[PDB]
Amino acid sequence: DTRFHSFSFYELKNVTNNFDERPISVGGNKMGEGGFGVVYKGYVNNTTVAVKKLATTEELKQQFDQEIKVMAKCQHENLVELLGFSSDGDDLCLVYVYMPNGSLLDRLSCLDGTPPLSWHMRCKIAQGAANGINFLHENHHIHRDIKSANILLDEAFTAKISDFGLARASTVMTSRIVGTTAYMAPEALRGEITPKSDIYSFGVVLLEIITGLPAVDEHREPQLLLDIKEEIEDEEKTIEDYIDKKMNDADSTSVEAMYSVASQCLHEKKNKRPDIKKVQQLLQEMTAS
Ligand SMILES: CCOc1cc2c(OC[C@@H]3CCC(=O)N3)nccc2cc1C(N)=O
Repeated sequence: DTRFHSFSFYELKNVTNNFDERPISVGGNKMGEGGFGVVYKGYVNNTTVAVKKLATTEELKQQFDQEIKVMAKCQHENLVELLGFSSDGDDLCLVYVYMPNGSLLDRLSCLDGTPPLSWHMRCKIAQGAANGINFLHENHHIHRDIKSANILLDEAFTAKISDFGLARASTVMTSRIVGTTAYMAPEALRGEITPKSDIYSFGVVLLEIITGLPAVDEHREPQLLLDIKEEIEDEEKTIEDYIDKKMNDADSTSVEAMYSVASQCLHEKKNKRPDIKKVQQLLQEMTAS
């Protein structure tokens, strides 16, 4: 039950060059975007920070309040840290600790020319992300939007789960189905709210880590990355056919171990998926010696 810092809107406007929406690569401040806001690089009290400016108005305000509420309760090595918020001015802002290496989605795509992540780094990221989800499930929270754009990477490439605006603290049904289609479990697409859906979404993240492919590509066959599990099961392809070629240190044994965890997470029947504790254990055994 943390109490956060309150920033002035105009200070956040000032330190992000008036919310300069141009990419940082061309002299602007924009680091990224979500369906509910834009992320800007800023500089407050000599510290580099990230400012998310939120863009119905009622639903957006509830997600702003939910992010603050969930962050006040959940604090862990593998969850991004909220520093403060702003609500006095024009737009709602959320301020976080700066993640120099951006999102796992952007690092897997090598966006802006960044070097590809090694298999060694990918194993640490998968372990860290599972540890963060474990902390959330232990604290009775369902994330509801696990995806590589919501796994940030700090100065040491430590995984930091982000975006708690849709998180639910507690199988139960909702009339407002939310999440990212390409990562959603079948029961989540139907309105069910359960931590088993976070496990399924984490399985799609593990396939992105192994393959370097985005969860959805309308110009690819199959369009949805989760469909490769069936191609591999029906022996039409092997996990070796899909391994990211942008690595030089992957070994078949540990890649097959990560794939086995992903396959288990992606069981269509929610009760047949492992829980997050089992996923953590399997990912630890993957690198043990
Ligand atoms: C806003 C919390 O922190 C961040 C977000 C970032 C980002 O976000 C994409 C989507 C939308 C919002 C979300 O959580 N994921 N892409 C790239 C770099 C980011 C850096 C940071 C950072 N430096 O803290």
